[PDB]
Amino acid sequence: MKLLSTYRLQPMKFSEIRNRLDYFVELGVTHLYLSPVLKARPGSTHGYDVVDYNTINDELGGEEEYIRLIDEAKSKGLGIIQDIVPNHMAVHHTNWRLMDVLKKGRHSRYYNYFDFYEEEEKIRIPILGDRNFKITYVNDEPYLDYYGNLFPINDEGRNYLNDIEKLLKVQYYELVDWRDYPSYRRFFAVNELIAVRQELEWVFEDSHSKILSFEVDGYRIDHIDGLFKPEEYLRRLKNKIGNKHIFVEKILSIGEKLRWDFIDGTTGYDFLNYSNLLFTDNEDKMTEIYKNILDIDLDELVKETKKKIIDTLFKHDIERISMMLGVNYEEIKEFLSCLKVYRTYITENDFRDEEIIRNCSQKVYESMKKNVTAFMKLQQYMPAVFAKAYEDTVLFIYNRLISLNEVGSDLHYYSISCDKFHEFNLKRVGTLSFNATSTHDTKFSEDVRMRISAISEIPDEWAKKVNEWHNILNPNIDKNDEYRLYQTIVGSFDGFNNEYKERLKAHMIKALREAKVHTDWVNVNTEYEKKMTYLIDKMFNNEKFMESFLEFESKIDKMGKVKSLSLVALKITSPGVADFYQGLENFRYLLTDPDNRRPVVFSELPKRYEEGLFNNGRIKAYVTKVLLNLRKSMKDFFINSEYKPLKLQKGLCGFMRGDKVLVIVKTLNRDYDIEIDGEYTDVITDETVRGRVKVDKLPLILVK
Repeated sequence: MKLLSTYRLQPMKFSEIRNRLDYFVELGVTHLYLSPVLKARPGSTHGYDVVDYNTINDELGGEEEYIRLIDEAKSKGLGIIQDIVPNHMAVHHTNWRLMDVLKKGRHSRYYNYFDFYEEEEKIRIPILGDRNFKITYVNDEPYLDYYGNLFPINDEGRNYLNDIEKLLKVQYYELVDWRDYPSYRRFFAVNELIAVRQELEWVFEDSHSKILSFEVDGYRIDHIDGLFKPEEYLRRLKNKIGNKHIFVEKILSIGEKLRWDFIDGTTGYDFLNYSNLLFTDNEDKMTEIYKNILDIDLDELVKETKKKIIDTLFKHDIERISMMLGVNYEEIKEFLSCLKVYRTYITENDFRDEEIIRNCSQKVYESMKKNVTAFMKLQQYMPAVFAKAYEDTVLFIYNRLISLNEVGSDLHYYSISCDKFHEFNLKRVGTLSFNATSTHDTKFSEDVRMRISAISEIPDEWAKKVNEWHNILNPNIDKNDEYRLYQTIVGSFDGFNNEYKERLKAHMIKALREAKVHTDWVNVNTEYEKKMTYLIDKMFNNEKFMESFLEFESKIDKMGKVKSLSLVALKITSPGVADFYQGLENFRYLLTDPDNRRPVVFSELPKRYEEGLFNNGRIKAYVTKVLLNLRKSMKDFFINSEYKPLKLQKGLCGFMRGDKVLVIVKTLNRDYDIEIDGEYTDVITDETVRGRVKVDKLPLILVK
């Protein structure tokens, strides 16, 4: 099927997806973007923790149900884009490849399959809080059982089942303190995920045999940046799959181009952030307000956070490579904190990135030329530094306007002009790269971000409400966390009820622990966390605050809905492939994983335009449906047609696609009238329009 739009599903039984196919057809999507489908750890909710590359997940219905879904989708005119996970597997006893290594050590065929630290005599596995061991059997074979975590026993160890300490001494692995370093490359700092050596061709072949055997339309590659040689992997993949699509999950910096021109693109955090930057207002006022809550230098914060992340999460991993490079740990740590991209892509015959490296350190550049392989190892940790320090710490501290605090965001950027957005789109004509606005990993859903950005349109009223609320509630949390909380409730508000109350508490504690200012995941400050949760309880029972909030929130909700509809219009009518996170056909207000993992629910889609659609909230589904179906009916027009910017006043953004489609959207909640040449049909309202057209609550998608 020809690719125009994707609908991302979190894990769902294949039979349940199959029975919803008519819905997806009606909505107008061309492709289902499925979560990983290979056998994972028991009851995995996400599928990123693979235990066997050879088997389709039985919990989801298994291989025959998968094939059935693929075939019935095809017959209904829908294709499949399949998420795959090459970088790592799960450390679990159902991972038979890994168990083979733990049982046989270096003599296992699979020792090279995983990225073990070869200088280590034994494979160190950080897990112990005590020495309380037992023996538990799996299919008649004895396992070392540490609180249900099972490890195999070699032939020598099996003579010592009644003497566990002696059994452990002769093992090829060593169980160590849970705070210690593992002797393998992980996914980021996740001890339970061990990295796979995709650079070895037999490992590529072995891990891709099953998943590539099915009649899907394309693939989405989890964490491409973890790979030793990502380009080579992508070339190997392209060679095996024929003409099927390849998309990568990869975070680009502003002005950074995807390194690999021979794949289809990324999952679209570039579009997410460029479009996000169109909806903010009043930088000066919002900056001034925040100066009085917390005045800090962003660059200093980022640099220091990166150094801290390296010391606390990756010290052994980086020390090892520093030793290989002949550069001291403190200098490599400093170099890593200097990088302004997720990673570089040096290979043994590609040194394009050497000036990026040199710019940060002359000595590091010199060490790279002398030890290319060692530096290529360093590259695999570069994204972990960036993600853990920036996405998972900095984004929870710098609270000027948290709609900007998103995966793929550079906090130096507060806004961009409509013209800068056009420059981005102009270069994208013909691309199949995704236009994303919400994902399973975004800090917020699109509709939350649109609400929070709407705050910046009325900053005087906002400042007034913030002060008023402070005086009503008398919070004993610090000013930055208070400002974070106010923005979060405004963005994510779903009624003063218990369900939402507990979601908000859960999220705020996560936000506090990520920021690591007053509390963290290792050492929980239960007292300070109680202050935050007590404040939220107080908010949901204090009558004055709720009345004040609901008056402000009624405004923000309306403003957010207008901005959201504009964003949807931009996503569908721009070059690129329109991506939808499950449920975002409707206004859906999601916070950070796990909040954004709540089950999708399906409703009947609206059948025609009615003025009441905006107020009852069904407008988003209608707009999504009509525009996706327009995209679909025009074949490849939205992919390949000319992109022609319009010159419009501030707060409006517009363009033509070819000579057929005129698009004008409001990024700000203000009154606008536009003059149009000749007659057009408004595809949302189904009205024939001419002359002066009002831009009210809806985007204008006008067809000639």
